Amino acid sequence: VARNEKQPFYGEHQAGILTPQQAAMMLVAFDVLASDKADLERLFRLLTQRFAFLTQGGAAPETPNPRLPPLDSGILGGYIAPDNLTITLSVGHSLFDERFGLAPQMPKKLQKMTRFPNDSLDAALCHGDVLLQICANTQDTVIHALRDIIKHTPDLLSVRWKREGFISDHAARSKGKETPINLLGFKDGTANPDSQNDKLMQKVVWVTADQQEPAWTIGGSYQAVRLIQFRVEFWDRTPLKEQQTIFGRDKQTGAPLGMQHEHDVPDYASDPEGKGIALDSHIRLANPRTAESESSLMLRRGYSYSLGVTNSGQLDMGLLFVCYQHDLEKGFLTVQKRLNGEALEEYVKPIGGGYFFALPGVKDANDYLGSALLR
Amino acid sequence: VARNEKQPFYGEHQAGILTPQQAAMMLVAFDVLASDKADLERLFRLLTQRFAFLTQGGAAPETPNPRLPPLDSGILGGYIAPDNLTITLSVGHSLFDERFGLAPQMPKKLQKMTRFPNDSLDAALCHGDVLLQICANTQDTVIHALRDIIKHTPDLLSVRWKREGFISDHAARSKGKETPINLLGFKDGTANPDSQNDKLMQKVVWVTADQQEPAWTIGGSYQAVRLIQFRVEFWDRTPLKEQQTIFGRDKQTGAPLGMQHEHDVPDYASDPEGKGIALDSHIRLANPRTAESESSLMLRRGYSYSLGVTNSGQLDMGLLFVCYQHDLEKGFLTVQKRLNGEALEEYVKPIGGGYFFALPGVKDANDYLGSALLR
Ligand code: HEM
Ligand code: HEM
Repeated sequence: VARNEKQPFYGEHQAGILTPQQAAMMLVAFDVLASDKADLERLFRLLTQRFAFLTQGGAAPETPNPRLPPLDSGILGGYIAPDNLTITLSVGHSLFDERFGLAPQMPKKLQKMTRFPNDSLDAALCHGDVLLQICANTQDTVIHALRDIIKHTPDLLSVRWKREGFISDHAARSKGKETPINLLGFKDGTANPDSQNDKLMQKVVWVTADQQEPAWTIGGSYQAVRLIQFRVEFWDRTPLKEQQTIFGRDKQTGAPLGMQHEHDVPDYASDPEGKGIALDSHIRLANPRTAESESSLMLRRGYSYSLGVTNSGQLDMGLLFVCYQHDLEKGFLTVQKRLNGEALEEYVKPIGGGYFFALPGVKDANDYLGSALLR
Repeated sequence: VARNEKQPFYGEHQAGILTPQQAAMMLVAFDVLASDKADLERLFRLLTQRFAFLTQGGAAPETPNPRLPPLDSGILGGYIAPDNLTITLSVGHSLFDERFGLAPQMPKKLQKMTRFPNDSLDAALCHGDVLLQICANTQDTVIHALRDIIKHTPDLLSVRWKREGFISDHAARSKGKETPINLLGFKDGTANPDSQNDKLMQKVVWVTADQQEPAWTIGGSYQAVRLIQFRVEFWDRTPLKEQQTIFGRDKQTGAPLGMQHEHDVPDYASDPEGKGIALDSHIRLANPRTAESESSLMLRRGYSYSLGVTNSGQLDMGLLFVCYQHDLEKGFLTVQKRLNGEALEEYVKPIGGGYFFALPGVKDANDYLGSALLR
């Protein structure tokens, strides 16, 4: 039964990273209003409490005294089903400024996101002290979580930016067995590293003790977020041949061009002029598939978005790109540097997002998010 | 299983009016680019063809030569499942201007929406020559339909404004049996007239021969749409007693204040002074429940929406209000007139929408949307 699905909240790592993608999600960044490290700890403790309750489900908080605001928004009714909810907390570069004495604690590669050559960043949609990635089976559960978090933090958190996204229900319900199709009509996720292989994930996604990082970071992950708008109508009137040449993949099957099966692996060595798969194609640049490029593997966990219209009255739709990696410089920064100038660029418009560090897991009810960071 | 569900497209009435609410929907208004009535008829025939196909589902059309833009967006894959899709077409006041010589044919009560006292109308989110209400089990189906429609009308339609909405998955699944909860946390739909009652619908919703209307409108219905933004955070810190006094209903049970069941009928006659349910409460203003006021009954079919963050840092969430009635003046205009200045206004803010006339049904494949209107 879908509404009763739960992902464990406690663990060595946060959920929402390796977790198979649920159908609905939200990215919401906040300014932190805490004035002391003390206030910050109270906030982190409070958040852990709210996330623990929401993700595992229970009866909605009641309001015995009606002269008070309702203790729950009510939008789910009387029972708060877990509905496969995960909440992942990450912290931005700006949390490590003067306010809370955490500067010495900053992850070695964490930085403020700065624009790439194809960027049109909107200042209202960038950065933040903290980001929550909130995913569940249904949008109702995600919004209810947000409203709960907000009601509990008037003194501590102020919403900075928010965007909601989705993947198809049936792809979500296959728990990774079927690749989601993005709003350009291409399968998106095919070449992701196996999130179930724990040794691969220890190398690819998680910060490990062997890295040159502050101790508290161990078991967390660097997180790059990009809000990317599509030129939908322009894309839809583009020849199929060109769409495929831009990506490097067959639209229908998802296979690398020239091959038969979605998950087949291209051989770039036997195609040095890119007659088969173009040298400026998205996948060839994202992953050159050389011995040296293997250090730039990442776990992508992106969602589609659809809003209203743009300022030109064209459809506002795109990608909430999210990726996790053991090292921000070796992962996202390296890959995007390779992607600069790719054929796709004229079709997409990065307008927002930022870089964050996803905290390590919370061990149990006596622990709280950020405990190692704050001590 | 849900993907395979179909709603009939052909009928005396259009689907999507009496149809039980699906989980996902979109309102999309267009400017019509047709220059002639001849072009107008070409568009209407074209739309009928796209709607007939999309609602019943089938193989996605293939692209015979990759030099051609894809014949389908591909966002659903190789098969276009019906997924309970309905598409309802309505025409705005502006369609009856000098372009197509339809002035003599205009429904007596059709008019350009003008602001009510509490409105902050955004010009870009108002009016339109035509409006499509596109509803389905899932958002992917709805977006796919839109892209298909757009693909086939480059010379004929321009998107004017668009908003997508939802009701909860489970309320949606009970197919009308359980009332959707809106984003203020109140059950929303309780007092709707019974859409399965044919004689009642003929009275309340459908235009009938007796009305002083052009013959073509028979079997159509006046449609009022309001895009309404909620001050969600402010609402959430408002005492529950106050939330309830504003509506006239118990938030938890949805019953009229002082009664037991959600669907109990208030006895206003026994409370002439409004000590139980306030005289200026939402429901009592909306429906005085006198035999006289029955001319103002309507069928509401509204959806929640959730977008981003306003420039003042508040969540942009609210209601896509849609209602159907035999007479726009007797229904919505009369009801909103009673509502003007209600206490709810301090929590809500109309910003867009419009008045339209939903056309009569299409009889079979030999008929087309708006055939009576265009003859
Ligand atoms: C701009 C909008 C984007 C779209 C529409 C898009 C779509 C796709 C598609 C269709 C694929 C092929 C299927 C797959 O292997 O998942 C792909 C692969 C990939 N993408 Fe993107 N992507 C976008 C942005 C990005 C960004 C910003 C990055 C990293 C900075 C990125 C990194 C990757 C990587 C590493 C692969 C796997 C390539 C391989 O190993 O063969 N993508 N993307
Ligand atoms: C502005 C945001 C609005 C919200 C949050 C809202 C919500 C509600 C709620 C919770 C109810 C009680 C349950 C029910 O019977 O459905 C209700 C009833 C009703 N509403 Fe509203 N509504 C809004 C706007 C409107 C507008 C603009 C109209 C028409 C102009 C309208 C017309 C009605 C009617 C006719 C009823 C049934 C009352 C009865 O028969 O007892 N509502 N609404």
